[PDB]
Amino acid sequence: VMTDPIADMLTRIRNANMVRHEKLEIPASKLKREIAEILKREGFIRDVEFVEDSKQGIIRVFLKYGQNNERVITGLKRISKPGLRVYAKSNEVPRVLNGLGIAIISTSQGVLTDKEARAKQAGGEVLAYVW
Amino acid sequence: IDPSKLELEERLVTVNRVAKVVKGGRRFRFAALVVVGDKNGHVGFGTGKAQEVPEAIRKAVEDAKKNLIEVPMVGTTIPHEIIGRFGAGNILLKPASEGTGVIAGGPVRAVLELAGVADILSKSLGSNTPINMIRATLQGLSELKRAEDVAKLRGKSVEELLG
Amino acid sequence: PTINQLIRKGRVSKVENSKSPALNKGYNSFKKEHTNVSSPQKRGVCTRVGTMTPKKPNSALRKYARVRLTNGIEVTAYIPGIGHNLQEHSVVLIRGGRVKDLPGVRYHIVRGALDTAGVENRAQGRSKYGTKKPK
RNA sequence: CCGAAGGUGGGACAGAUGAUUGGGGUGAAGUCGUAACAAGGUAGCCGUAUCGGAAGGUGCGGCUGGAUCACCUCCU
RNA sequence: GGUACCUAACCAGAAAGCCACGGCUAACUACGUGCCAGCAGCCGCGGUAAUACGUAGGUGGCAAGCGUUGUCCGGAAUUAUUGGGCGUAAAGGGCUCGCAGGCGGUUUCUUAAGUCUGAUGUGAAAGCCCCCGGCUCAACCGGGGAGGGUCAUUGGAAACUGGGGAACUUGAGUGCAGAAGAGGAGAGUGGAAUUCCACGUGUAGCGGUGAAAUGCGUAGAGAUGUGGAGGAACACCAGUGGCGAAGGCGACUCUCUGGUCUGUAACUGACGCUGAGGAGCGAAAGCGUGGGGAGCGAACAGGAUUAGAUACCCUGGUAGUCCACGCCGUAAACGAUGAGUGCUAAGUGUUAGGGGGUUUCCGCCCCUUAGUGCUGCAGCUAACGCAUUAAGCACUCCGCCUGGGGAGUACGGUCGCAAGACUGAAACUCAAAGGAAUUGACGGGGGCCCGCACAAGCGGUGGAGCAUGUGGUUUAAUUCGAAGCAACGCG
RNA sequence: CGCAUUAGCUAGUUGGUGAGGUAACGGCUCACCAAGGCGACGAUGCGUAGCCGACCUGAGAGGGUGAUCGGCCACACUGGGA
RNA sequence: GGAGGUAUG
Repeated sequence: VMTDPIADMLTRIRNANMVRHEKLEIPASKLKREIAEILKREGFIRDVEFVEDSKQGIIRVFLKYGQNNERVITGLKRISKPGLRVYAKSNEVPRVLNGLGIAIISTSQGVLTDKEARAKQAGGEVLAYVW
Repeated sequence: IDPSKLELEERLVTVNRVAKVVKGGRRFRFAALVVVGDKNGHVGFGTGKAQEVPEAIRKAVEDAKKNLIEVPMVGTTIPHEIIGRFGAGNILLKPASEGTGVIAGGPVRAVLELAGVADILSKSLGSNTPINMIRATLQGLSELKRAEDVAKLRGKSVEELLG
Repeated sequence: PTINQLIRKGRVSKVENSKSPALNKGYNSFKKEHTNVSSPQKRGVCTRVGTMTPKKPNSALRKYARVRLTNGIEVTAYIPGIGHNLQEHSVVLIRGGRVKDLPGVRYHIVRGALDTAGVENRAQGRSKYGTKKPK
């Protein structure tokens, strides 16, 4: 059965990205929606729509490709998993691809990027890497 | 890439005597593997067969000159860590500090030194077959993203990227 | 394996073993037990001194000695160099080092230690054959 | 009263040694056959039972990790 | 201890060895030796030209040291948390059910165990690191700092995990309406065929093989007609068709009974996934008790074949194959591919449904589920190949692998009537074992083609006498060379 | 630290009442009550070992070591006692 | 045109 919705959402993006799809639709949740919003703010995806319905909602994500159809998102990794959680100290918050990518940490301040969390001297669960 | 404009050094990585069996005996040939590079961010490899070693090496150089790639280089090192993977060849390439020098295995070193990378850590994590180690190294080097172009793709300034 | 599997039953390292097991055992006479003490050399008494044929592709009459060590172990030791003075009851010193082509010969007799004479007329690499410097 | 050592007794556990005995490994050139590798000259292998100097043979079931030639479907 | 230290005088005079030099690896020649003597960390050296043995010369690496052995770490990603794998290389449990355990859908509130964070306390000296200073330098010595914890006390934050409460419906299940099916158990019934028994007709062989024989037959066989007995299996249908968790299930009828699939949105509202140990099931052979026994057929007998033939082949033939109950619990139990979930081009068959499109329909076309095949993108793979039925991309759980032999063995334990099953080593030994693919070679594999290759003919050799060459043997010497074709009236 | 080819262990054992004893709490000991306590989050048993600051190695995670120097513990021919 | 099923050395 479904065990890691966050991982599953990342995989939908990875798979859709791999075949240069324009858009994908992810079943929504509060945490998945926050991750999607970071990707837009950080310029990894084009746009994100939240469609309501009777069920839990759908996130339509529009992927972003440069000139020459180049994929902006090169890779996505799930770090914290249901089987092995990963929490980081404020000073041990990882940089991703030597600062060319981002890491998404869930903190008590909110769901931030690595840079944002570092400025607040906050740690927390390291959700994913994106580069 | 036009190799004429570039000043290309050539380095002989290996020469394996290979054999095709036929009636009566064995037809030996020599398979030279050569890397060439300008030492200023361009490097390529080629493979040439021939019955005599000099001719094998000549044919490798022409092949290598056809397949030059451009290796992104931040200062004297690579922009970020990468694991070059090709078949069982699996090379890890890490950026290093100034004055570290090139710390790499034999065939990997040829590629990096001819590419003109001065400071880099590497470690072969898979097969040490020269041809495949080189292919893995160049596959990995071909995946290096320069900070400037990433900013353009993501629609941000380099200041926002580095942070 | 899964992390949970690793928790429940960890990893197990391969048990590397010594190439010279006879040298890694001592003997306490009072308790009549073998102690576990690694030694660079062991003393022994030659019970039999003869020649063996090597396995192919080699051919020769290789001089060996069957030696009973101070720890009670019996080992076959190879006698290096040209010519030797060992007989039965010769007290010899063995060291590690297999002879590749002599099945079951895992130790060397040290030339120039205890009863084993140095090699006669040896002039190069003398230290390896217990031959004193001539004048 | 408690109480070391000692004594008696039957078990438990560990080691050493033992007539004799069983395979196992390794060895420059031994003897008997030729079981496997090609359709290996009876396709091979797996489990099981039984038989035989020896490899092995045969029966029942199973597998293609089977050659050659015919026929029915599928795909290009 | 008249030690350190200082001053003066004399003297290059007393003070360099060890290992290695084929490749890895810096450093080559001569001689002796001739698979001997020896060398060796690994590949390996040595069998009358050894840079690998021994010596000598020279060279190289170190140096009051230099080598050997032993032990620890590294290289070793070779136990992989960092950081590996399980289709064919070692590795998926034979399969299901399931306790504990691990993991778990969406919204909101709350709590603060995990989590993050502020302050405080503590982590002796020496040591490691950084900065200074004293021994003529260095080792060493000294001073000042830095650094170090799943640490404790006390506040704060609430996104995630955990606990509590209230909701939601997608997961899961129930209801309701349909569908297919060799799914299972029990009880019956039917037709073909083999064998046997009886009888009619009928006569000399039948059977079997590469060829034969053993065997059966004039005591009437085999062939042929009618009827009967009994046991086992179910032609055609029949189909990379169906059903089942797997093993497996195929004549028809009835009784009992499990599961799956489709639609529906009436209901419950996370009730789910996996699952060590455990329980149940599990082809064939085999075992115990008792039945049954046509065909087949281990063992065994005989006839052949053969150098032998404890085999293949032939004629017979016991256990067994069948049934009831119980036991055994293993298979190349295979898709050599664990279960669950989601995501990621298409084309094309086929099975069971649903909806629709022109219709009485038939049908054609379109769509949709769920299976079952082929081809084939992206991606993956050492390659072969996999590819919406993944071996792709991910997450959860379980099992298992760590070079080849020794060995699925020994000891112990559990199980079994027994056979044995499960669990499962080490000493010792090798430097390979292995996967895929490539080039050739070969096959008592296939195809095609050619040749005094065969076939169609002619004349010879092998026999005899002699010529000549060769072998053997004899010699004082019987000079030397040639040895399947491709040496032998050959040099 | 190792072993499941060690799975059950415990009977002052686990609590309670009272007394005794101790520098001192306490089954620490005794008497009397109850049947409890530990264990698959590995008890019990077997084997092995003084522990640590530190030392060696490694990029690190780790691995190995626990000599010299410092801290703590244990022991003094063997066993017990005061 | 390709896949699947039905004696010594």
